[PDB]
Amino acid sequence: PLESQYQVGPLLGSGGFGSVYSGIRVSDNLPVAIKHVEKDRISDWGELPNGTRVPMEVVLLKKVSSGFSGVIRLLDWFERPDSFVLILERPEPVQDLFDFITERGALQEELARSFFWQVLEAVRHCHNCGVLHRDIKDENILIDLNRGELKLIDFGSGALLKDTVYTDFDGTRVYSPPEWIRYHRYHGRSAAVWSLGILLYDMVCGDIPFEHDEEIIRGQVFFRQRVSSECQHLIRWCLALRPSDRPTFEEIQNHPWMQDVLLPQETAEIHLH
Ligand SMILES: COc1ccc2c(c1)[nH]c(=O)c1sc3ccccc3c12
Repeated sequence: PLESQYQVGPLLGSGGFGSVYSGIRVSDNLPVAIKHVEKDRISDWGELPNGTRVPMEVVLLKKVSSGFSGVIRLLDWFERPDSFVLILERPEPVQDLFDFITERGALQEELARSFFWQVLEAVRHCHNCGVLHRDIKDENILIDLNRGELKLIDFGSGALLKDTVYTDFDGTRVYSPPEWIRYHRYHGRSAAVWSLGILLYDMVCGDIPFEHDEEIIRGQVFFRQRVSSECQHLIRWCLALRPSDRPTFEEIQNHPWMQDVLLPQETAEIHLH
């Protein structure tokens, strides 16, 4: 049982998704996180390669939890009467990027360069694993503060990766690409590039670039902060209106602004310790 094996601590979070508690694995005092989700409110189910019929979040988690990555891993899970319970990695100490930016404002370019890279590597990882995240934002990124290592969370909005069009999107409005606003159609990769464009803006500007639909389809970014002529390029390109004009992950990662990335410890040394 879940109540036997894991010492429940405080509650870290609540919402549309569910409820998430800090927790300790008794069997060796390993930090964990315990996410509970009512079956009642589960929007999108799936079946795992054992047959068993679980929520989609669980399948995806299994797929990406091969080897090491910047993806919060699944360690375990339990079904109950009216809920499923998920044991995830908990790093210690840890703060999510939405809090981090809210607290500390616009990030220095060197720091944003590290974090973005890290996110790109992680998203690449997911795509190799057949998984599309679909809600890529500050709130879904945790920063292990000692290692300076970014880790990806929440696959509630996620899906299997595919090359044909997508026609639902239970992720956030402001981060929604204009092809979805206008047509209720998009493709995973290109739209992922769109949300990464919004993410990079947030990092370097302290706030997201578009508040309303009209601004999004406008497709026009005013920098409120001093940003390098090079970063502005890469942001504007990720936020190109026609998706086919947006870069690929490779093109992002060879863009001049993404040169000389600090590694995670170095990043923490300078910017977090
Ligand atoms: C305030 O909203 C939160 C806050 C936190 C989480 C969260 C949502 N969703 C998660 O899947 C996880 S996993 C994890 C692991 C360690 C620490 C936090 C989390 C969260």
